[PDB]
Amino acid sequence: PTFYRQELNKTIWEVPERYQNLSPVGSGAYGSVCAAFDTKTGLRVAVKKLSRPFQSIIHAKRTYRELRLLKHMKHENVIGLLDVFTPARSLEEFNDVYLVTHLMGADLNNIVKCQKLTDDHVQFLIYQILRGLKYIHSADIIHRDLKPSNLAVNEDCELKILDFGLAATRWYRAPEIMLNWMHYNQTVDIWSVGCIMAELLTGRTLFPGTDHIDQLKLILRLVGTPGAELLKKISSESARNYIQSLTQMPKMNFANVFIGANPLAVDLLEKMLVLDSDKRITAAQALAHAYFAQYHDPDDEPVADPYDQSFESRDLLIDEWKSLTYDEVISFVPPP
Ligand SMILES: O=C(CO)N1CCC(c2n[nH]c(-c3ccc(Cl)cc3)c2-c2ccncn2)CC1
Ligand SMILES: Fc1ccc(-c2c[nH]nc2-c2ccnc(F)c2)cc1
Repeated sequence: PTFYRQELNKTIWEVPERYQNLSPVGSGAYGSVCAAFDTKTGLRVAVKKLSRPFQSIIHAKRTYRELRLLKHMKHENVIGLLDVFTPARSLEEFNDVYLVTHLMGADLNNIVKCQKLTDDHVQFLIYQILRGLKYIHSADIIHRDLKPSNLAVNEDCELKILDFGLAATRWYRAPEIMLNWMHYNQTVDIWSVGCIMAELLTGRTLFPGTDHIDQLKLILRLVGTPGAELLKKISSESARNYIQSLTQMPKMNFANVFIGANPLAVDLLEKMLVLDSDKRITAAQALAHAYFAQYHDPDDEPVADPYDQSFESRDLLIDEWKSLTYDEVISFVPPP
C-alpha cells in the first residue's frame, strides 16, 4: 500500500495510509507506541515502532524474537499481531519494523495506583492473567518479567499480557532469580502473579525491595528462610553462605498477613508464593482453584500450538537475523 510520513516526539513514523490519527501513548519494549485508527478493519490499534531493530547482533536477534513471538500468540489474554509492516520495498532497503495490535487503554499499574479493587475484580483480573499464562507456558515460553505495567487492561476489565519472552521490575521477581540461578522454571511467572494479586488486594507493593539483597530479605520475611529440602538443591557455595548466614525466619501466617481478604484468595496466595519453585502451583492448576469457581471453564482455557525456539541457540550474522525477520514480515497472514 501507500505509505505516509510524519514526526511524533522526535521519532519519524512511516505507516500505510490505512492507519490514521496516530497519537503517542508511550514507550514499549525496544520502541515507541502510537494509538491509531485502522480504517480497513474499523479497529482502534496500537502500533509499535522498533527503534534501531538491526543496530547490532543483539538487537537483530531480539527483533526476530519479538516478531516470532507475536506471530505465534493467538489467545484472548495475550497480545497478538494484527499486522506487521515496513516501508522498505526490498531486503537491502529493510531497516524498520512496525508491529500492530488491538489498542488497550490502560495497564494494571494505572489501575491499582490509587484505586481500590474489590475481590470480584481481582478474581477476574488474576483469572485472565493465569489463562494467558497457561497458554504462554504450554508453548514452553516464560514471561520472566511479569508486572503490573505489562498487563494491559480495557475499561471492561479485559486483560492481555504483553512483553512476554523478551527477557522496579525487581519487586515482582522470583527469589531464585534474585539469587541468580540459571535453571529457573516457568513458575517464576507464578511468583510474579502472587505478588501482583497481593498488591491488587492490599493496595501496596508486597515486596518493595531497594536492591537485590533487600528484595530477598523482604521475601524471606514473609515466606521464611529455606528449609533443608530446598537448601540441598543450591549448588552455589556463595549463595548458600549468604542464605544460611541470615537469621532464620519462620514462614508467616498468610491468613494473618492478608487478614480481611477472601480466605480463598489467601489460600491461592500461599500456593503461589512458595519459596521452593518445585512446589509452586502451575497456571493450569491455579485456574482450577476454587477462587476462580465463577470464571473457570476447562473447555475454554486453550493451550498453544508448538513454538520453535531453536533459533535461540543460534549465533548468526546481523544480515542473517535481518533476512530471517524480513521473511517473517513477508509471510505474515493477518487473522480473520
Ligand atoms: O507504560 C505505558 C504508558 O505509560 N504503556 C504500557 C505498555 C504499552 C505497550 N507497550 N507495548 C505495546 C505494544 C504495542 C503493539 C504491539 Cl504489536 C506490541 C506491544 C503497548 C500497547 C499499548 C496499547 N495497546 C496495546 N499495546 C504502552 C503504554
Ligand atoms: F533464598 C532462596 C533459596 C532458594 C531459592 C529457590 C527457590 N526455588 N529454587 C530455588 C533455588 C534452587 C536451586 N538453586 C538456587 F540458587 C535457587 C530461592 C531463594
